[PDB]
Amino acid sequence: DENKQKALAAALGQIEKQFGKGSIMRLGEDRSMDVETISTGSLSLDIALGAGGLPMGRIVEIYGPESSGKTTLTLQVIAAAQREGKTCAFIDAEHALDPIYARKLGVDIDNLLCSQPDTGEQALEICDALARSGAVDVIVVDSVAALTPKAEIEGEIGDSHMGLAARMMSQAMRKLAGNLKQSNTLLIFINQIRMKIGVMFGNPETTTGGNALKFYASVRLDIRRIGAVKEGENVVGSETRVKVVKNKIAAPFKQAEFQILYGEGINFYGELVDLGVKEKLIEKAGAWYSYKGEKIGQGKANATAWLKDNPETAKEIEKKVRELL
Amino acid sequence: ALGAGGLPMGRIVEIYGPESSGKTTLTLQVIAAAQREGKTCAFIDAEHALDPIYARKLGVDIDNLLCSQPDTGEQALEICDALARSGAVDVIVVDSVAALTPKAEIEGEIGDSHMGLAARMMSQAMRKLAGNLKQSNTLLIFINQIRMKIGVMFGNPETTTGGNALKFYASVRLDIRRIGAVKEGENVVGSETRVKVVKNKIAAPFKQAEFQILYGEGINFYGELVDL
Amino acid sequence: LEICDALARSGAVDVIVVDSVAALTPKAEIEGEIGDSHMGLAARMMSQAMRKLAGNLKQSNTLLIFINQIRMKIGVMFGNPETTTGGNALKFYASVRLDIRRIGAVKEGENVVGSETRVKVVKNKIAAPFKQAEFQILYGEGINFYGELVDL
Amino acid sequence: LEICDALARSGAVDVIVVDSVAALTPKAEIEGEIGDSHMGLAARMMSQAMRKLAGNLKQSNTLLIFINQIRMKIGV
Amino acid sequence: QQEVFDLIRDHISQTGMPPTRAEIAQRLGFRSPNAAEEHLKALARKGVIEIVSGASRGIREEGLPLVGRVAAGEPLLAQQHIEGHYQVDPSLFKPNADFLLRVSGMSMKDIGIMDGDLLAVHKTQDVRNGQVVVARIDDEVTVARLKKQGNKVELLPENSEFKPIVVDLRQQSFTIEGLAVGVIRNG
Amino acid sequence: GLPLVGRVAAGEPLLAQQHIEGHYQVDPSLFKPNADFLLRVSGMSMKDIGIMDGDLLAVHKTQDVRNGQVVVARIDDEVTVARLKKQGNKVELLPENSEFKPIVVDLRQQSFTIEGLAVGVIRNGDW
Ligand SMILES: Nc1ncnc2c1ncn2[C@@H]1O[C@H](COP(=O)(O)OP(=O)(O)OP(O)(O)=S)[C@@H](O)[C@H]1O
Ligand SMILES: Nc1ncnc2c1ncn2[C@@H]1O[C@H](COP(=O)(O)OP(=O)(O)OP(O)(O)=S)[C@@H](O)[C@H]1O
Ligand SMILES: [Mg+2]
Ligand SMILES: [Mg+2]
Repeated sequence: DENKQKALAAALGQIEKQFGKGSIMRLGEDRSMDVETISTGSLSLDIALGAGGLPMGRIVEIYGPESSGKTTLTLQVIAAAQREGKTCAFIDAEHALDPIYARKLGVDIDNLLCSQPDTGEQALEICDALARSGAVDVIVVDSVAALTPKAEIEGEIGDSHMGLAARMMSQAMRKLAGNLKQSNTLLIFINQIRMKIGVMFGNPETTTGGNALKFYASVRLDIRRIGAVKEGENVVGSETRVKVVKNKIAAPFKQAEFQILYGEGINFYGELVDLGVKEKLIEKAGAWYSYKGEKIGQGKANATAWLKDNPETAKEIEKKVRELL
Repeated sequence: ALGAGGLPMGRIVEIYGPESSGKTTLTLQVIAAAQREGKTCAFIDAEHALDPIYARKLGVDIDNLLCSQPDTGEQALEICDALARSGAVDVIVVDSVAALTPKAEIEGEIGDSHMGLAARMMSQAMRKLAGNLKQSNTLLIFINQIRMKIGVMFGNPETTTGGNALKFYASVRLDIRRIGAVKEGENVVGSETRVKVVKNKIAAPFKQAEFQILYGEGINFYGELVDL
Repeated sequence: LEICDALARSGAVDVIVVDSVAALTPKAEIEGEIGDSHMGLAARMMSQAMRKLAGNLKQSNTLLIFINQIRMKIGVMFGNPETTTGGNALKFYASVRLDIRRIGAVKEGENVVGSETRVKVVKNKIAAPFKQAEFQILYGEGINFYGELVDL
Repeated sequence: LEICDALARSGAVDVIVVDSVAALTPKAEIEGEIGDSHMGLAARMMSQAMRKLAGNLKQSNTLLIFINQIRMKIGV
Repeated sequence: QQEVFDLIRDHISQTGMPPTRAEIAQRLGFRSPNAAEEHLKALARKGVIEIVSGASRGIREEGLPLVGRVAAGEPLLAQQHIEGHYQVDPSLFKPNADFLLRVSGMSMKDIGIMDGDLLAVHKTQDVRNGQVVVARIDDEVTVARLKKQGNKVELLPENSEFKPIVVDLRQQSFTIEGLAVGVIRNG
Repeated sequence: GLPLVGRVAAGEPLLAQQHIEGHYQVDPSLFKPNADFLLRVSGMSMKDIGIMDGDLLAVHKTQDVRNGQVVVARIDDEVTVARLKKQGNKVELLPENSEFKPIVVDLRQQSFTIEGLAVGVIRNGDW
């Protein structure tokens, strides 16, 4: 009935007048809802996340035990962001970042912003300021276990201070989300594990700093160490696994695996070997691997070296793997 | 389970629970079901986290759905007031009560205490929305989040957000949980659910329902048919 | 409140129930926006209504029952933090005040069939105050009289 | 830990050493009796302590060395 | 402590008021109110005492709590959620029961547990071959009879239609959650 | 607590004093119709439905019964647990096991007697 349509148009117009153009519109016409992603620095994890990376404008959480590889993963993410021209920022609340190693991983330290907040409040305030600034594209927070309320710093060891950090996190997310979506900024939180007392059933692990972040997060990643990597009697890397334990973009509960080699970072070409084997582009022959008939080498390390020394074949392999998966 | 066959018209509802439990999927399925009968539906996304393509997979007419992403709680509630007095919209969804934020809080710093403001704003909202919703015959659904209550020695420590008005004004209240996984071989393709009725003004309360949610599809209808 | 007044003045209505003193709203709030401050408007309105209705109610012999709601007093150090909406006027005029509270459940196997309810008399001017009462409300039946009789 | 923080804030001490962490008894455990349950209290204290010391140490440029003991995990 | 609770129970009746924390501490034989405060808090956390604004609100039990599910067949998700209680004596069961679990599947039919039943568990981590136990294998729970040898553990069925489940400790994590002690059925 | 019925001799009700094993405080409201008392059984004859030797079977006492229900009854003044199927003037008590066979004794010679339904099962035996 047209008497309904006239009322509908009148109401929409009045809303738009009071609150401005673009306050309300058909969901099939709003191009700002479309999702956009940036690379995570490993092909396997980008496959695990269905859309091909981390979404812009959302919130992301990463946690694991100690020496898992969180900081190196986030530095590798920053690195790939900057090579496309974007601006980044780092907040080292634990007071432990190392410029030289961050350079070796590939970050450009002459343009990366940094900050070592005295308290958690100013950490979150700096994050809000940067988001409103509209000129920073990636932000990462070193640890939510280092974000002290101002009362704790001025108090004494042993005071209760019960539940303050949870209130801080709740207020922070509640205020930030809109600014981060307007400015098209990606924010990553790192978190440590603790253990619950008194739980009688289930996994007794937990993460620090209240429980609003898990509601407001869009992707949650879990990173753990599973083995050593050796060239002789001396270790040179670590085996890793990643679980996508939450997802608002594609289907959750997938896994990724890769190596982290000290001084270098994530080993990209090992992923090409593994995925070429999976997609039948690389012919496995027992301990020997062959590509299009030719024997490239024996063992994973040898095959990776062969690929490193023969760029064109690695190129075509990477493009085909991208096309299939 | 609901007793009367579904959610009533011209009244307020509240669906809450833990995270990754199925609130958004359920509400989008309600919207999609209503649009096959010719009604007009709207979505207020305060958390800035809706995904349009996935809303098309479940069935929503994305081209005929009104979406608004407000800045503050007051504006978000005033848009609902305008729609309720329009007389043309038949379903409204507010993504979360937690995301609503008084304007005075947006201006302040992150340590500022705005003690008690959100609850008062909500208690005004209900007072103003109750009459118009009935006059216009509009269903309004609130979604909520769970927080723990400190200082409870014994008993249940959970609690929802936003004060106490919504409990008194809500005609139905649904609690939704995830209880298991659904697998094809070694893969995971869905999640088992249990929905409990905790307040009900149109039939007896404290009933239940169990179904499946399959990623990329809606609720599993034929499994419910088999079990029934 | 004008409907209440007119029915009281008609002389032919013997019980009037108002379903929530919280859901009563002044016009200023109705025509305003969400977020404004209309402090004390409802309280003043209710006080006026009370002092206007007191005489008519007795003149025509009608019983007027208000239902209310709970809210929390904020930042209270010691005492009870619960409160009722609508100002302090209604507490003075009331001839009896009742608090009803649910305290348990009625079960048959795995099925909940009803509720167990405490009730208290926190103010009374027809007899002594502070007596309790207890009974069951079973869906579809209301108060269970015969259980009360079996107990008494 | 209070003494540690007090010397860290001063900016005049370059090295602090804590002889053992297995001996840092909480106050509530000191005033109680043997056999009382004090589930997970020293751990909470230690988390608070690290949270409060991490910044003062780097600002003042001091090195803090913790010595620790070994125990067994039952039922592994 | 029980003695502390008794001290309030009789002191309040004898004098009409609860004793002060200093009085309780002095009776306990230590020079600190913390001695009384710790016990008062422990009783309060037990659900026996109420506290408001640092003072006792009063001196004012539901049985075994049903906590989660468990799978007789393939492993099932582990997630604690205390949905309700049941009023039944711990003393009934051989080692004292601690909580209840809901059973799905039919892989223990012969012994006498079946779909939809409640299983009483006694919390512990010391168990030996041949007992009925509950195990978690990478955040999923199962109930079966144990047979441990070397680096592999066998979780056997008690129904000829089901085959045993075997886990290698070098690939998956294995934690024993308790020991089964009985069953309650109400369906 | 609720009384427990152990071994039962003929000529007296199940709840006779010498039949009382003791008191176990189990809330009677847990079961669909209120449980009145408990009764130990040697349940080799009802295995397939999950009843075993040594377990306890809760009973809500009543003489009313319908078809298809599991009932505690007496034949020859002897206690037994079995399901009921009625032909008319004749009625048979049936097992739920793979090796047992029906009971159709003649009422004119020996009549069946009901004491209550079976509402639920509780056990504490060795595993
Ligand atoms: N500057 C470095 N030079 C060589 N190896 C390093 C360096 N920094 C870290 N590593 C190692 O390479 C792996 C990287 O793990 P990390 O990046 O430190 O993750 P992390 O667990 O978040 O760090 P924390 O703050 O100690 S928990 C680990 O094996 C490190 O020991
Ligand atoms: N775009 C998607 N593609 C595939 N699966 C999805 C997608 N979005 C959500 N899911 C999954 O469907 C399940 C329920 O998702 P939701 O309905 O969004 O849950 P929710 O509890 O209402 O929202 P929050 O933010 O977690 S509280 C979850 O397991 C999701 O992982
Ligand atoms: Mg790190
Ligand atoms: Mg949602």
